[PDB]
Amino acid sequence: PVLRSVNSREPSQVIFCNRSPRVVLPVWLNFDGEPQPYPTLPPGTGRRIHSYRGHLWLFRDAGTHDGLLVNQTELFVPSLNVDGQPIFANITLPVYTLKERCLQVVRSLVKPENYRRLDIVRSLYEDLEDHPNVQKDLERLTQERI
Amino acid sequence: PVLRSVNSREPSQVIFCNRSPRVVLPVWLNFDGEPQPYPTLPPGTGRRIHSYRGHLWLFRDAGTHDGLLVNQTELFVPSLNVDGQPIFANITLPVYTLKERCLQVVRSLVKPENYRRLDIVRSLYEDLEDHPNVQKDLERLTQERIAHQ
Amino acid sequence: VLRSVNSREPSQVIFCNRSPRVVLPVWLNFDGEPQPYPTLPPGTGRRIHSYRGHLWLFRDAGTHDGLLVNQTELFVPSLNVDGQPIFANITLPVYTLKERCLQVVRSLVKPENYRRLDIVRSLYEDLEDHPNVQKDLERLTQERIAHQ
Amino acid sequence: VLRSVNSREPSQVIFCNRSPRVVLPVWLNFDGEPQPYPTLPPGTGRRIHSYRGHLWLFRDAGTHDGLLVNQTELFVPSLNVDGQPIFANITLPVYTLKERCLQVVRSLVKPENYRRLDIVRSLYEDLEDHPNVQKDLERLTQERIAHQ
Amino acid sequence: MYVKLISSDGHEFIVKREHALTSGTIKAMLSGPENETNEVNFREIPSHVLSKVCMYFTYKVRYTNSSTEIPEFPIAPEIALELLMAANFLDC
Amino acid sequence: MYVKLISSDGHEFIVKREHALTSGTIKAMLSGPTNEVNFREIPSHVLSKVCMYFTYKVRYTNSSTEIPEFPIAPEIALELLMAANFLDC
Amino acid sequence: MYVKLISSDGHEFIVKREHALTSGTIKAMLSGTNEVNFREIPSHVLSKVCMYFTYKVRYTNSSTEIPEFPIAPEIALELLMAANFLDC
Amino acid sequence: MYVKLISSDGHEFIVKREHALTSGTIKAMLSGPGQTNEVNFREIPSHVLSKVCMYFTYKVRYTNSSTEIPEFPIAPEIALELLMAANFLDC
Amino acid sequence: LTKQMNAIIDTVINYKDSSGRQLSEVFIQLPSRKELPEYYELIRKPVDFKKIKERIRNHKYRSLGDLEKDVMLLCHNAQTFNLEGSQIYEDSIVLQSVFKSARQKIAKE
Amino acid sequence: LTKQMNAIIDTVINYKDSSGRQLSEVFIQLPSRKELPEYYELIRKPVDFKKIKERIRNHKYRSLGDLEKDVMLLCHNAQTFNLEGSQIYEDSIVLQSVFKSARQKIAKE
Amino acid sequence: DVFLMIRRHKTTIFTDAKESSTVFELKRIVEGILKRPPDEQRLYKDDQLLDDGKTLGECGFTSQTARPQAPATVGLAFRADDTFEALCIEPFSSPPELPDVMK
Amino acid sequence: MDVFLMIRRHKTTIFTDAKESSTVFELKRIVEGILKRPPDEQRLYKDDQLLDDGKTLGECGFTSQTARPQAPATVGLAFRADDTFEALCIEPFSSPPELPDVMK
Ligand SMILES: Cc1ncsc1-c1ccc([C@H](C)NC(=O)[C@@H]2C[C@@H](O)CN2C(=O)[C@@H](c2cc(O[C@@H](C)CN3CC[C@@H](N4CCN5c6cc(-c7ccccc7O)nnc6NC[C@H]5C4)C3)no2)C(C)C)cc1
Ligand SMILES: Cc1ncsc1-c1ccc([C@H](C)NC(=O)[C@@H]2C[C@@H](O)CN2C(=O)[C@@H](c2cc(O[C@@H](C)CN3CC[C@@H](N4CCN5c6cc(-c7ccccc7O)nnc6NC[C@H]5C4)C3)no2)C(C)C)cc1
Ligand SMILES: Cc1ncsc1-c1ccc([C@H](C)NC(=O)[C@@H]2C[C@@H](O)CN2C(=O)[C@@H](c2cc(O[C@@H](C)CN3CC[C@@H](N4CCN5c6cc(-c7ccccc7O)nnc6NC[C@H]5C4)C3)no2)C(C)C)cc1
Repeated sequence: PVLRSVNSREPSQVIFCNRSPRVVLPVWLNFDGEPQPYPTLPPGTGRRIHSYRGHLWLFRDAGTHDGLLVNQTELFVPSLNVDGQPIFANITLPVYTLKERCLQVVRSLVKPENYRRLDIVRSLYEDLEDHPNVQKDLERLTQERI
Repeated sequence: PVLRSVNSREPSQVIFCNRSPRVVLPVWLNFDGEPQPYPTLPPGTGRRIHSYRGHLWLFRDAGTHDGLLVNQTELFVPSLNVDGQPIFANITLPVYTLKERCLQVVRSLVKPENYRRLDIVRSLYEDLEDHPNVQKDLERLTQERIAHQ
Repeated sequence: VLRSVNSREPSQVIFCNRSPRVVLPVWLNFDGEPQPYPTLPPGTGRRIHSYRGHLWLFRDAGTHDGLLVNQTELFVPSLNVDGQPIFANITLPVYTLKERCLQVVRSLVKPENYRRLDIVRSLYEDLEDHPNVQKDLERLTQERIAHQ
Repeated sequence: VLRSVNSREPSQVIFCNRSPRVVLPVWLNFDGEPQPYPTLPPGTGRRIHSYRGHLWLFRDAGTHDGLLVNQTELFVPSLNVDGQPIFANITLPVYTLKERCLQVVRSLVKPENYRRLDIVRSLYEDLEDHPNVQKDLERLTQERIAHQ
Repeated sequence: MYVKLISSDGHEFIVKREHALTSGTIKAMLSGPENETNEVNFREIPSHVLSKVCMYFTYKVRYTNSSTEIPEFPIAPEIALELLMAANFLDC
Repeated sequence: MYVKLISSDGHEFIVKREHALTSGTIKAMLSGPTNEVNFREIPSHVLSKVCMYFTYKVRYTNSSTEIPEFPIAPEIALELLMAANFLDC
Repeated sequence: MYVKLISSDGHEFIVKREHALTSGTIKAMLSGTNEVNFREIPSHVLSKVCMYFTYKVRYTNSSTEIPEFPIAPEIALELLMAANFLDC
Repeated sequence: MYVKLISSDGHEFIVKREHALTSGTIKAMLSGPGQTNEVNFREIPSHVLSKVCMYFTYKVRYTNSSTEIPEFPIAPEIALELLMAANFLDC
Repeated sequence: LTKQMNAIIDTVINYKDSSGRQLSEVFIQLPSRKELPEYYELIRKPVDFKKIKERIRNHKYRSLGDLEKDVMLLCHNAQTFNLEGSQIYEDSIVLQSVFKSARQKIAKE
Repeated sequence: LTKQMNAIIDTVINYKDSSGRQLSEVFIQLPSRKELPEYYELIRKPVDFKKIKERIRNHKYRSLGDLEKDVMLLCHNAQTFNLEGSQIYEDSIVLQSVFKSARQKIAKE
Repeated sequence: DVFLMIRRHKTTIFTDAKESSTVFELKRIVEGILKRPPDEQRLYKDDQLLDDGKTLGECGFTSQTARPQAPATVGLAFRADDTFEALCIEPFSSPPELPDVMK
Repeated sequence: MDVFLMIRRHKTTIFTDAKESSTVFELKRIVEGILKRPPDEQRLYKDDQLLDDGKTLGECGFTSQTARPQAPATVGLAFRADDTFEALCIEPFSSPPELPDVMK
């Protein structure tokens, strides 16, 4: 397991700031590197959260499981606090591919049983059916580091 | 000088994000601990800047040198960058005292030569005249750290 | 009130979703404001870290329909005895046929179209009154002022 | 060491049998003697009217095989909070492949015929060592003298 | 005893008295002064609806005071509206 | 815990006691061996806004949600500055 | 350096070459052309496909928080088709 | 990682290493100095070693897992040989 | 004065509300900074109910108005850091009301 | 011998891998039983890297082969119990390989 | 959250509110503070009658119209022994005409 | 919505899991990882029917309720020799001895 938190015993105060228009699901990777869902952040708010140094986090659209960004990257790892200053996690939309973005909208308008009714190619139908997923994306992020 | 940057030689990529309605003056404390003005951030903008680990920063209203906050505190010191991920400096309004806030507005509406025409107390007149300043605030921040160390 | 009192003593709990629905666990904070937590898929069960005296509530993540935990509306973990984990069994209640029908109609018709259904206006108003955590919390308080 | 506590304070409990087996609830008396109680068929649940501090244990009514309640071996009801009932979730443990095999062999072959199986001598002893509430209670005592 | 509920089209539904009483409207019609007579007639409720209304009585009676999991009472889209109407009239 | 602030023109303002205490001068006047306090010098259009600040300060101090500017109209600015200084807000 | 994309109905769209190249399929059709013709893409769609190029080019690598690229229901399906056909 | 378990008759079983390590005796044979990916059982037939793997699948999956576990089924026909195999492995 | 100062501080601590629960026990000792770094970043002058018993033995408080000034300071320190409706918030509102009735009984009767 | 025993135990602790992270950070202090009751039900003879520094001052280890016997015991108390390929499991494989090169440099050079 | 100023003729209440909370719940909060039972006052949204059980959200109070420093202003009435009171809107004190120095 | 599988070709048997939502192609890639033969040299069968690389295991017929860890569903495997694929051949596992009379 390449992508995992590190047991540290040193607390790190963090500010999760949701500057996406969506409800955000913070996802803490455990020491085994298994995603752990945490309480959702409503759009346009922030919370101070108690995490630990070296702990690895990831953020996503609580509804669609769409990919988000934190400090213009995909993973957030709190640094050691400097003189008690809280670290800041700025959560934002990425620039989705036109395709992925369209899928998002179609998926949001059409019931999954009706994907069948759209006059589109089978490949597109499969893409519509293939909902985004933290685990699939974690596997991809490993190969992008390997 | 307790409050100063630390010569480090380890670069730290940072994102200055101005989430105040005002033009922000980033102020880098030098190794001697002398404030150094840097290029201003327009309201609602964010840029990636090259700084170093342990370097101490401070942010203020470029126009009137009013105090701002970064990550809910007064000083920002970048952590060592981890795996290329940039550190984030979120710059915001503080909750100004009602007085200080009023001064701000009066100062912005009345020419300094006319502060004397306002039917207010002399003490208030002095307060109007006393524009905020980085150095005065640095001195205060030191006395606030002599109780913690 | 629905206080969810600070304990500082951890209470290991098992959230077991034995409803056919996706379950939204709702933790009442110290101020007593509902806090949405990660959803439980139907037929799933996980160990969660809560604290003694913390007050929880469960609902259909989609419809915000009312669920039950251990045949009641609120769950408050007891202090663990000898480290044994407490169990929160989340289930459907027996909804009235009416409320159940509303649920189904609401799930099939877009809210802006409730007006187009050839039914009585009273039923339309009932459709429009979507279930809601806050309304139900207010009711549970008056049910505690009525036990006073 | 391992016994119920006379309390006089009632604690409503829900025995939920989520094992595939018929479950024998076993109440430890104040003297600490196991007391068999009425069996729960697989997939059933009952409200039980027990008392605070009373110590319970669950087992396969037939084989006397060990079960789990709330992912542990003993269940002790906490005092009810706001009238809410405690929940005892009874399930299979993950038996070792060996112990599981023994269970099946033991269920197919009469104990006097264990001798006829063309197997290793150690296994003959293992088949003969039928699971037993008392043996397990003795073990649990030494596991509580080891944690103090 | 049992009780007879009769649909508009004229189907007869024989259900336990206690099962039927789940409906306040029925409770009223039966307990209203032989006395507590066996039959009640619904001129505006069709069979495909009143059939399902009974199925609910069966369900409610059975799964009320069931300690572990209860299963979803299913309602097909095709019947949902008329059932909602019937449900409200019955008070069940 | 609510408290009554009364303006010169005689308007009554009921605000949480804790909200009021944000003013050192009020803290002084209230603390020690009263729930009404009278301001002979402060008109309503001012004392109203002084309260609105208490609301603002209490709510947004230590709040992670980015803080909005506490607005002051020119017409009220000077009298508020006076009131502000007297109160120690 | 600008490039001409032409819709089925025959509207002409002049967009920066670099903006267009965001599409792998356009990259393929050009690289090895100044005009490209889309026989199966109507204007109301190809217009919006360009608007995406504008968006992607501008907001990729922005520290300033990125805004949602809006798609109206009326256009969603045909855009999804066009989007898939284009590599973007 | 996947490990190869080979039955007496010579069937190959490719199972995850973590799933396999559930057998203490295999843990010994692999973590020992040896000279691994393969382990050979000359006395365990396929119809048995197949089911031994199915247990690894089961054990790994339904452990560190809470509300309900299902019975690990064993048909009479296989019971004895499995019990033998089971003992010879740690479980 | 020390006998009177102990009667007032011990009455506020021993004080139980009308459900039998003691309000003081969580205010009796402050948390470590390791535990809760937010209180020591947001609260200026941290003081507890054992740091008040400490300053009653050391005779740092010169009058019954100096003992009150620092019981209001911690009860007000709690209110800022905790929420308006929090269980800890409204008890520091009651601990100020039970200290102001406890000093009024001992100092003048 | 104590100077040599400290050089070997301090080198294994201070040892960072080729990403800059210190491996011994998790092994420095064993967890409490309250925290993790499984480690104390499955591991027979629990020992950490501070319980080895304790036994270097108390002189319980008579040779450099007795210090090694209990560094292999904790590193194996990982290997028997712990997940193969886990973060801690491979570190105890490396901490045995960095102890066997650290004793081989100090004891004979 | 929604921030509100409830005014009688001379009196002004500044208080907390939830968008999701209802006009009824709000009357009860006032009852708790002004010590007069919930049924005896009727509430005005800019001088119009307010529905006894609608949520402040549905009444029109939003984040954008009911901020802590610009609370949304809703009218309160005391009806005593069947007395109907027309809304008496006492103004707050007026500010002096804008000084030449600020303009 | 997890499925437990035995992918078997001849005397080889791979034990692995996959999502209902995962695709026949992704499964071929897992086999590639183990048996070192690409997805274009593999054919995967559910019983005797050939499975299209683009379909989800779900759509092929595999479900959580029939692919349980202790009763894995069997996916048949065929490799390609030159221009033609071998027949799907899954050599059966050994038979157990008749029940001893004591276990009647
Ligand atoms: C996977 C999945 N699936 C479906 S759901 C789910 C899931 C579920 C849960 C989680 C996450 C991990 N868990 C949770 O969210 C849980 C659950 C629910 O219970 C809330 N909670 C939380 O974590 C809150 C929380 C944490 C906390 O911990 C304190 C008790 C311990 N803290 C140290 C110190 C103490 N207090 C000490 C005095 N202190 C003060 C003292 C004073 C004071 C004293 C003396 C004199 C003067 C003074 O002023 N003043 N103020 C004080 N204020 C602070 C106080 C702190 C607190 N309790 O609750 C978190 C979220 C808030 C994930 C997934
Ligand atoms: C259907 C189904 N399916 C699956 S299971 C199941 C099922 C479930 C339940 C039941 C049945 C209905 N329920 C049970 O079997 C339950 C369950 C389990 O908990 C044991 N139990 C029992 O009922 C025992 C039991 C009953 C009892 O009741 C006392 C608390 C009430 N008592 C009044 C008085 C007080 N004590 C007060 C001091 N007192 C003494 C005082 C003194 C003393 C005092 C002062 C000065 C000098 C003195 O000497 N001395 N000695 C005392 N001893 C007595 C004591 C009494 C408690 N508690 O436990 C029964 C079996 C024993 C069936 C199936
Ligand atoms: C409001 C809101 N909104 C959006 S999100 C949110 C929110 C955010 C946060 C919280 C709450 C308050 N905060 C959190 O939940 C934070 C955040 C995130 O960073 C995880 N975390 C936690 O609290 C976990 C946590 C705590 C911990 O501290 C370790 C250093 C100390 N722990 C005990 C000791 C160590 N041990 C590590 C070896 N481990 C052992 C393993 C083995 C072993 C291994 C393999 C094989 C065999 C073996 O035996 N052996 N011994 C071990 N020792 C003990 C054990 C644990 C970890 N780290 O993470 C908590 C949940 C676990 C709330 C809301």
